[PDB]
Amino acid sequence: GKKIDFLLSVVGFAVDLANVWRFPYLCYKNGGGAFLIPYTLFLIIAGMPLFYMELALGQYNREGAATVWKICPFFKGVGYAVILIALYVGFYYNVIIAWSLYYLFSSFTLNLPWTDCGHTWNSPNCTDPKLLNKYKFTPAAEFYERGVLHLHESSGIHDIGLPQWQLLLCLMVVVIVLYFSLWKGVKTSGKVVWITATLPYFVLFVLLVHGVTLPGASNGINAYLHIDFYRLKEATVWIDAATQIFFSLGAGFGVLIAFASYNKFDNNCYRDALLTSSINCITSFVSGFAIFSILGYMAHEHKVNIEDVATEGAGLVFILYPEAISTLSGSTFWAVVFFVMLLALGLDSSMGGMEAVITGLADDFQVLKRHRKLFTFGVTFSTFLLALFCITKGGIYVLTLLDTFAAGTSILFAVLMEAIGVSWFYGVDRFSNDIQQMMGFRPGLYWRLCWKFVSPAFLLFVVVVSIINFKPLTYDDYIFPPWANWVGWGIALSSMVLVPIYVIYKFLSTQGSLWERLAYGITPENEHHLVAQRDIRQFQLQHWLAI
Ligand SMILES: NC[C@H](O)c1ccc(O)c(O)c1
Ligand SMILES: NC[C@H](O)c1ccc(O)c(O)c1
Repeated sequence: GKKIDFLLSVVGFAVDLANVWRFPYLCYKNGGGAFLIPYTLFLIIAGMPLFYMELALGQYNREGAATVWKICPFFKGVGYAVILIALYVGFYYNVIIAWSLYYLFSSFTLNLPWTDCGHTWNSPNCTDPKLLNKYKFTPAAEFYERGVLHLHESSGIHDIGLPQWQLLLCLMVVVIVLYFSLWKGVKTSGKVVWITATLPYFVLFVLLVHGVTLPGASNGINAYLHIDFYRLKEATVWIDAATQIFFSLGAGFGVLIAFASYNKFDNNCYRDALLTSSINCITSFVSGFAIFSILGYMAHEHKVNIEDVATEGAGLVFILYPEAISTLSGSTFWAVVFFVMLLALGLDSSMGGMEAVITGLADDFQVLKRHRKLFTFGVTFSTFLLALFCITKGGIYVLTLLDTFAAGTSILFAVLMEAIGVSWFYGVDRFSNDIQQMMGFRPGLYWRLCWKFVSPAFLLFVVVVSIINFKPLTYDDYIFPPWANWVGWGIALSSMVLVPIYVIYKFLSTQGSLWERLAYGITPENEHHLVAQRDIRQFQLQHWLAI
């Protein structure tokens, strides 16, 4: 039992709503293995060292996302940026959980609505492969687009309309559950691991097995394992892989630091990082395999090429998995089980992110920490309002805008600044010394290189590419107006610009000379007395030339 609980916790650390929802459609969008290659490369190189470093920071410093930067005061802005990114991701994750809850509620029937046309939400163009000899006219696609989102009542992001009442109710229920599971403390979140630890793996395994034995799975798998290098030479796949890695691992949102703040001082962070990375890789590959097999079956069914079977945007899982479920025996049971699993994963992810935000904003201000209930209610209410903003008829457009812009370049810049700060300024040698004090062994040379040189360089390259090589936002066959792209870049800057603003604020807040001000702002807050002694490591070339 003791071993089982430990393994379950370790695996649950890894599996997320991202790995189940976001990875499928991202892998579909960039072809397939052309995405896995850069996905695994970035996973190792950036994700593993960064995951380990965030865990180590959170475990050693015993502070939230924002306050942990007492080691280097200037990067409290980076802390606030990651908090804001967590806020936005919370908005649209809650919206997606509302989708899943509605879909589960609708799944409680003997005749699943995603089996054939002929319902009140069915357009005259609906085509049923069974009732008769594009992708917007398939049964499940029609249901998802019309009977849930009601997208047929919006012309674009400029005519979003008014909130859908069913999704509004479901989002309200999800938000209420979140608040009631977050209003007491971190303890109540530790008893939900079991449901999210076994159901996702069982569902992935059963879906893999069933999909492999499908009429059209062979072509899907062949396309999945076929790699296009001309796509690898475009940097869009690289951008997507990097953002997906930092979304699936949880790094860069302040979740890891906030979680590790409550971990024991003798926990083994390196082992956790290794196991989580391996599990993430295996689960992502299995999800890609199953998804491509299922959509190859769909292509063989609808008589369309694999390149246009389903939408490339958010909701590919909600359009695809029901199709596979309809082919199973006793499809109602599998549908309810799978959507319960999705609900559990989404609730766990939202709980983690909201707890990260709450801890980060509470460790900074003691008065907020003394009123956790009211603070949780306020944050949850703001999240509910801004998610309601995304429940409108054309809510998919706002959701896509947020998904593309809240994360991505913003998270890449935040993680790059975290790495540069920690390693270069705080001393990689000092960080390894803290690791040794905590766990009992200094990290290997590979970890030190990854933290100091390899990861910051790759992240800088990705950020520069993302800024220069940027394409206008689109959703399938709809092209967003330019002002939508302007608003997206404004959202990205709203969290990317918190670093220089805080840097200058701290510079103009402290008193003293220019050199004294820089020393005061670089030195850890608990070693400020050394500033008057003119003994600063950062002003000696040896500190910079330490590997
Ligand atoms: N945008 C890529 C497109 O959806 C696609 C998916 C899978 C493929 O095998 C392919 O050739 C193209
Ligand atoms: N992978 C999801 C990530 O852990 C996350 C960050 C911020 C959030 O508000 C959230 O719901 C999830």
